Amino acid sequence: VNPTVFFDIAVDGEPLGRVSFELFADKVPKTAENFRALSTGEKGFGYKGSCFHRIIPGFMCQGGDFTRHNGTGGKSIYGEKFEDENFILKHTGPGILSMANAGPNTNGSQFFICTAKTEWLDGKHVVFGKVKEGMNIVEAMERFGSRNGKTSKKITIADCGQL
Ligand SMILES: CC(C)[C@@H]1NC(=O)C/C=C/c2cc3cc(ccc3cn2)[C@@H](C)OC(=O)[C@@H]2CCCN(N2)C(=O)[C@H](C)NC1=O
Repeated sequence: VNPTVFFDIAVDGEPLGRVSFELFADKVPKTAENFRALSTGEKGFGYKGSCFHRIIPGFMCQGGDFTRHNGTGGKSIYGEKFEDENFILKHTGPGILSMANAGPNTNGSQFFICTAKTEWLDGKHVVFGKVKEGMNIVEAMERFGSRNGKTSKKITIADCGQL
């Protein structure tokens, strides 16, 4: 039942590999649906062509700002922002897929993929999925990050959709 979505990642326009995610629609259906629909593009906007604007190795990779490409933009399928659905799931380790935000009830389209356990984010960012296949590609993406998060090459979602 839980949907699977994929990202095809490129590095300076060169294909790197595919990352796939299980979205926990059974526990966070509204949040999972937003990510699913942004991944297919079915509403007329979404993640295809967008970049990962911040990659901190040993922490996380952040993306999903498809309108300003720098962390200041993005929007949900429900409007500019939507509420924190619940905090049932925790940031348990690498691979966790979770919503980025600017405060309570400000979810849009930005998200992050954990590359470490980030337990201090529990109860503040809505976890809604996990990497299924392609964690090795996330690890490869991490090598283009830096301590301050600026990437050393452009890391893009060249294609995305639902499997
Ligand atoms: C509108 C944006 C969705 C929203 N924007 C703002 O809240 C305004 C803040 C911008 C900002 C936050 C920065 C945070 C870090 C490093 C550099 C930053 C540079 N700029 C480290 C400590 O933390 C992260 O990387 C964390 C990891 C978890 C994901 N995650 N980032 C967020 O959900 C941040 C908190 N929220 C935004 O990105």
